[PDB]
Order: sequence, then C-alpha cells, then structure tokens
Amino acid sequence: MIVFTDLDGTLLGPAREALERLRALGVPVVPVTAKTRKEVEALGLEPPFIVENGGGLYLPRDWPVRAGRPKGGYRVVSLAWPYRKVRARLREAEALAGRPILGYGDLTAEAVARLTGLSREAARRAKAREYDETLVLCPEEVEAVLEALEAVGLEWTHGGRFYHAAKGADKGRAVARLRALWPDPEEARFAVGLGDSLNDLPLFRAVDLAVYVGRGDPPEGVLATPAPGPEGFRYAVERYLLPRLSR
Amino acid sequence: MIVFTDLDGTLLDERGELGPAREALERLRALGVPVVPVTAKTRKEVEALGLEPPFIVENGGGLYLPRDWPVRAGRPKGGYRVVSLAWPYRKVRARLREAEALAGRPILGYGDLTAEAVARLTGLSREAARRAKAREYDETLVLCPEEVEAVLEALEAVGLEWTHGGRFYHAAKGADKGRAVARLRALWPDPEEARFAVGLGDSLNDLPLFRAVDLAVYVGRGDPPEGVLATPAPGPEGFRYAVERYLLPRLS
Repeated sequence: MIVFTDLDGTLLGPAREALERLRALGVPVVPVTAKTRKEVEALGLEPPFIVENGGGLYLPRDWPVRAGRPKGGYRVVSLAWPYRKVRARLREAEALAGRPILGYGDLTAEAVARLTGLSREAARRAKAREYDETLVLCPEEVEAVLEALEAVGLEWTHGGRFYHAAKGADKGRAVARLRALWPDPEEARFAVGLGDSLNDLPLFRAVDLAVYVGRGDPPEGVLATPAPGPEGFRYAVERYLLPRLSR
Repeated sequence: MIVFTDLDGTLLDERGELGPAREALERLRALGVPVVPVTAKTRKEVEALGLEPPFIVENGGGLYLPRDWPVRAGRPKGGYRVVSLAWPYRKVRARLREAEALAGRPILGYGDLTAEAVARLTGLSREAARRAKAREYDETLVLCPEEVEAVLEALEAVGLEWTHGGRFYHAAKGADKGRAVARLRALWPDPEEARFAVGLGDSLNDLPLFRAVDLAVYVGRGDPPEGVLATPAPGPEGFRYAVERYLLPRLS
C-alpha cells in the first residue's frame, strides 16, 4: 500500500498523529503538492515527493530504481517543461494578448509576501519555481489571457487564488510514474489518494482508493469523510487504511 | 531668461537623444541662457543622459541643485543638494499598501517588479529599467484597465495623487512640475535672470509646467493648450524653431 497525500490545504495534530501512525507501521506516504521543492524542504518532508502539481518527482539520491538525474541530494524526474521555458512562452503570450501578463517570476519576494500573506522567507521559497508559474491576472483579462496561453502551447490550472501556467505538469501522471519507479511492486499495487480539492481529480483518477477530505462537495465516485480537514484525514487513516494492516 | 524644458518628445528625439536639439541648446549656452530639464524621469535616468544640475525629476517631486549652488537650500547628497517637494517613495509605497487593502485587490507598481519585468513591460534594457526603478518620489503603477477607477478612488482615499503618463498611471503626493519650477525660480541666484521664464513641452502632461512660466511653447504632435504657442514641427525640430523665433528676439 502507498498513500499519496495532496493535502496542502489540510496538513497545515491528531492529523500528525495519524501520519506518524502510518510511518511507524512501514506504510509509504508520498506528498503530492503545488508547492516548490524549497517549500517542501522547509516543511521537513523527505523524498520521494511530487512538487509543483506533478511537474517534478523527487527521489532519494539512493533510490533503488534508477531514474531522472541528480540535482542537489536528490534524483529528479522532470515531467513538465522547466520554469525558464514556461517563462519564455509567457512572454510570447503577453505579446499576443497585447497586455501585461505578470507572474511570480516578475515580482519581488516582498511583493509575493504582501499578496499571499507569507513571510518574506516563505515568499522566496514560493518564488523558487522549477516548472509551474503562478500568475497574477486581472479578473477581466482572464478570458483573453487563457486563450493566449493555449495559443502558445501552455496549459493552465486554477489553484484557489491564482491561475497557474505550465506544460506537462499533471498529478496523475506523476503518481503513475512514481508507482512505476517503486522498488516493491507488490507494495505499490494498491494506491490511495487523499485530496481536498476538485483540482485533485487527476490524483484521484490515478489511485485505487480515492478519498476527498476537502470542504467542497466530493467528486462523484470519490469516497468522502464526515468532516473535512485534519479530522477528515485522521478519520480516513483510522477507518480505511490502518485496518488493512490486520490483513 | 531661464528655459525650462520637458525631456522625452521635447528636448529628446524619437530615440531619446539630440537632433537639431544640439544646435539649439548650444546657441542658448553661448547666449548665457540657462536650460533646466524638467522631466518625469528619475535622477539616475537623468544622470545616464549626462545632464548636469539644476534639473527637476519625477514630475516635480524633486529639485536637484549643484552642491555649490549660491542659494543654500535642500539637503546634501554627494555632488548635489536636493530639494524634496513630494512625499518620499517609501511613504508613497506605504500608502499604496493601504489603498490595496481598501480596493480589495492587488495594486502593483515598479517597486513590486524586477528590473527584468520592468524592462520587458517598457521595452527598455535591463540597465535602463534599473535606473527607472530608482524612484525617490513617484511610483509607476501597472493597473488592470477595468480596475483603474476603483484603484484611483482608493489612492485618493489614502491621500495620494495620481497622473497618467502615456502608458502607465502614476502615484505621488506633491509632485508638480509647476510648483518645482516656481521653487527653483525662487532659489535662482540672480532674480533678474529668473524674472522671465520659458517652458517648452510636448504633452498635456506639461500643463503644470506651462502655467508656471511666462512664455509657454508646445512642440508636441497635437493641438496646443489654450494660451500656449505652437510650432510648425514637433520635437527637436520645434525646439529649434522656438529658440530661433520666440527666444532670440528677447535676447538681441
């Protein structure tokens, strides 16, 4: 069993207790996040993990299955275009749109902090992007901007506050690739995906047991918990996962 | 006589340099007539143009004097003394943060943007954009067209003043070309020399300049404001004509 957790909104107690339960019991937990590697590292989370909405898969340096290429103390499997290429295509899209398209790459850490309510240091880590660009769009211009993005070969998502631009960043494909990189085929045969967002659909579709712990309404065919948030996660571990170890 | 002159489109050509402007500027010098640049540009931008003080920067927010100016005024800053007329950039940026809160949406300006971004939005080199970012009084805003009116209301509500400079809205407080001109004339070493002021500009953004001088000349491409002289051709070509026709006759 492998547990994929796309719980940015949710995992930041009895939730950490639940996580620790899984870990102490040898069950792999793989963070899947919109965050950058720098942000993930600041949380103290160890690889393997999936960053920037499936843009990149980070593996321990000594992962037994060889893949990707060394970057820092990791081996990274890049599934999406690199940030520099997205940024270059964005310049083209801006030219098409005939108006400014601004992203985090254009903004100071101080500006990003002010806009997000993050500290300056957390803003710097949010700015350390490898695949995906966060956009700061005029609501009235969204329609025209999104068409320009498509015109130049870019893909877009909406993360809750801001639109994003990338190419080939998909949580589902990243989840599928990691399972296909797993040292123990048997352990990976059954995957659970826990998510809180309707934009966790690609994740849910790539796992065998999908559970939504978000505050919205659960995607059809996606098991849900009585309560959202940490309690949702705790409940899912206690009710759906831990019991399986008695088998 | 003192000649106050707006930069871009006036004294500067379609590249940001000097055309028939040199001959014109040269003859004023030979005739002992001081020429004072009045510009939206920052001091760093003016310096890159090789221009010497006195000059007026950021739409009247700052008046820069040679450090050995005969009339003591302003605060020492290296080779200059600086007379600050407008709120400092830091205070403007602070008030922008409050305005952004009142507006319930991001208000972005040069201070929020990298030099690379500014260069891209303006077509400037990265180096020129760094100089455009060295702002002391006035902030250049990058506003959503449909958010403008709500943004402007918010600016005024926090005590800021706004203008529009061709491409971008700007925010400042107490930055006025006419008031900077009046101050500099009051600080002029020889009052007889400052008694008659000429103002040359190319845009309606120069109305404050035109109001503050005794002879206003418009060398822009459109129709000149009420009470302002015109020339057959725009830019440096008009500047040449204005010197020859409107200025020399008062010096001979």
